[PDB]
Amino acid sequence: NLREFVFKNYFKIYSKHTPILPQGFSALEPLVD
Amino acid sequence: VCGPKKSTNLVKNKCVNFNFNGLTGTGVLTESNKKFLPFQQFGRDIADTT
Repeated sequence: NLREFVFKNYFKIYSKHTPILPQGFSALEPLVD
Repeated sequence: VCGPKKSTNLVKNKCVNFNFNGLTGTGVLTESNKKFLPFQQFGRDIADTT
């Protein structure tokens, strides 16, 4: 399992979960504010 | 955080004056086939308008 997160500043969390650091492209989406 | 306003019903396929959470304008409201994501509220055109 590949899990990607963005933790940035208030604080916001973006993430993506895909099956399988591997090369490839996708965009993470906001889940938690 | 919205003001003390009474909401009403939505009229489709006609020219209307709309207000969505304070966002206003004039246009015809029809069913969309846009694939909105769970976190998205509205979309925009190239002119940066709704």
